[PDB]
Amino acid sequence: LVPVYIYSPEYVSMCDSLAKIPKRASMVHSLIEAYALHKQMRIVKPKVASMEEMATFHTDAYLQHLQKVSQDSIEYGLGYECPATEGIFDYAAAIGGATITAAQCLIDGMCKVAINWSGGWHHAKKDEASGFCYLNDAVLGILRLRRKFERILYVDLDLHHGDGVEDAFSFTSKVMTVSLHKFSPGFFPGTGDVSDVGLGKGRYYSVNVPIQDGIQDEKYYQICESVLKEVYQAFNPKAVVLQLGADTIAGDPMCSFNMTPVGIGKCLKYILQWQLATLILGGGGYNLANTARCWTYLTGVILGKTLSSEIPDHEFFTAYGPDYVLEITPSCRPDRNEPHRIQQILNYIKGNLKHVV
Ligand SMILES: CN(C)c1ccc(C(=O)NCCCCCCC(=O)NO)cc1
Ligand SMILES: [K+]
Ligand SMILES: [K+]
Ligand SMILES: [Zn+2]
Repeated sequence: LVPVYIYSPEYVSMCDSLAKIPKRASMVHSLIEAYALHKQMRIVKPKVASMEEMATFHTDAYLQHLQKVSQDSIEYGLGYECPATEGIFDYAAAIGGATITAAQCLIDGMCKVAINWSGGWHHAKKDEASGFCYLNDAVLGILRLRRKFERILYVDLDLHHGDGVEDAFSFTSKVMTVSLHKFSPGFFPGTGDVSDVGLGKGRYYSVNVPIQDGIQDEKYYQICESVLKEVYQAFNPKAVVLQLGADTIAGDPMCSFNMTPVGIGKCLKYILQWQLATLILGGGGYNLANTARCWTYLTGVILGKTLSSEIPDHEFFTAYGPDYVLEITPSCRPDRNEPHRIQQILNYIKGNLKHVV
């Protein structure tokens, strides 16, 4: 009946090790700990993933080359946006096992919600790293939930299209991917238009909501609550894996959307009401303080509590300047979403789910 918090000091430093987001894991955890929220959660320790577990999705050829480089790289998407340097394999197996360990607790009824903020490594392909993703925990997690639940619902709210996890299941009707991501020519990963719905018997079991810059809480929530509505009808999920990349929150260097944790929180709330087993994953998020703010606040809405507007003193208190509060203010800039286009989409989707048996 109580939330599982996947954590272990050995795991958090493992994470901070990634150059792309140094010390983010600590800041996130630390801030949550400073809010004394880990005292209201079953702190479960993460279990590293075994080769036969990472193999349930990633090809052995990839997992080998990944194991070696960690020991021609361009072969498996390794190089620039995927630093083929130190021992990443370990790092990857840790996060993977973290999400699988989370998935497990969900089946063993050990909880109703399992959290692993260091996860949501959604761009990864079966045999190719991508967008700084070397392993796909989200997928490895859904595949594990498949042991019980016959129907999983994946909701990616990261700023980018969860292309990786969608391709993985783009052919089955057993799993449904729903991604709300900024979509525009020349913005990673490029895919994810609304016309994108899947292939074969997976046709219509993949949802994509292309959005534009400047979108803000109310507008965003109404689009999400809406889509999730039709989706909860048509698909009727058994479990839910939710990606919450905070690189949509005002102030992200990404500077695209204009959300604040509250807006995301309402979406989160709506989903937590279906009272289904839910696996919580993080994602993007490159304004460390803001991300920690977002996810701590979100851990709060998961625990039903309302957090103190003031930022408790902890190891990273200094990074919350200049105001030192938990609230994030939207930016004074245009919301380039035309209300008519949002509808053409909501429709196209509203009418595409129509086909779900
Ligand atoms: C030094 N600097 C400011 C940058 C260097 C590289 C990129 C990039 O590769 N961008 C394309 C891939 C972005 C992947 C983001 C991962 C994510 O949040 N996925 O959801 C961008 C900025
Ligand atoms: K699918
Ligand atoms: K998304
Ligand atoms: Zn992202």
